[PDB]
Amino acid sequence: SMASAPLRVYVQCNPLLDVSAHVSDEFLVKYGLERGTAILLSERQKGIFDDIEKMPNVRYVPGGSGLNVARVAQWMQQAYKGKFVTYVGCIADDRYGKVLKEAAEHEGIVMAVEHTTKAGSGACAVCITGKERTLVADLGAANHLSSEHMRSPAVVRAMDESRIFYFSGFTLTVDVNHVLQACRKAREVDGLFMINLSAPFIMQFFSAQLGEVLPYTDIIVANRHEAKEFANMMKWDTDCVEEIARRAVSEVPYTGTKGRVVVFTRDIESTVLATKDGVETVPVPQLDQDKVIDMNGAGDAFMGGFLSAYAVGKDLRRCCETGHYTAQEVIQRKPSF
Ligand SMILES: c1ccc(Oc2ccc(-c3cc(N4CCOCC4)n[nH]3)cc2)cc1
Repeated sequence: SMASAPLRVYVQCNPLLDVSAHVSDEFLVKYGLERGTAILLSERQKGIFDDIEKMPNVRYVPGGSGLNVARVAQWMQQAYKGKFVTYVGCIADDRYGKVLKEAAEHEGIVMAVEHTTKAGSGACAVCITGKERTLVADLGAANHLSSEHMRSPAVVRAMDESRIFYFSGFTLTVDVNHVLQACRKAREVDGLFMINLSAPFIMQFFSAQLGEVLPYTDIIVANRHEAKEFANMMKWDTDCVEEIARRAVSEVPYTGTKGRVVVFTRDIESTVLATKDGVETVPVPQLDQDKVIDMNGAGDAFMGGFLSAYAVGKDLRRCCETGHYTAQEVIQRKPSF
């Protein structure tokens, strides 16, 4: 058998509360919103959060890339609630923060989150029109994650008791030293350090921060577009994703001991999986596009499923398939895999 409890997972990211509601076309027009696009909240969207809560159907689900990864991972290991994922981030002790913390803990995540007063809790207006979602994100409190919180006994212990470390690329936009504290911690606990490249702009605008974390990164996870901009960052003039993966194994600095893994998802095409033993492609199940609700956090759901599989000690291929299952399940919205 396996008879295995999952490894304690540490997740750090920018926590946002999805303020989610079906809205009229008039609502999008009112707020200058182009349908199906994700943008950061500007002066043009002033009042949207107060206005989306007028909708009788409005829902509040805890969100943000890394927090959704943590939620999906916990949703797979439901027998281990409070005993599996710890999430670190920065909220505010406002009403958006309470719902976020309280709805994430209830699902089984230990929320070792900071409470700042310098900004309100991070939130995302999820504007639904049929099966189309228009996103308006306000980073807020999430960006104010402090060295003080990372020193705090709660986070240090959370890290000390963890064996798997997942960081979204967005953590590098805040403060690299927070990430580098966990990088050192993964060395100490002999744990495993995983990044998600999260977005192309990370490799373009925050390349210095990424480069300081790469030697410590055991598993690099990205999609085709994130993978390609990585090659652009590295000066690898190629659009062959598998080639990029193999060079990310041996041509990107790695001082770790567990071994460098590179996972590149390719939406409709097979997931590239690379190690020091060569490149391998894991085909993604064929899907009907008239059954896709939205590709929102499909990469987050892949990463959530991939984690829960690694935490129970499944092999790398098995983890990619567990990622596929969860990704496509969340695409079409207890486990059955
Ligand atoms: C163009 C304009 C601004 C820019 O800076 C950014 C810097 C950071 C972010 C960002 C987004 C983000 N999240 C948090 C997790 O959910 C997904 C979105 N965390 N950090 C977004 C934009 C990059 C490119």
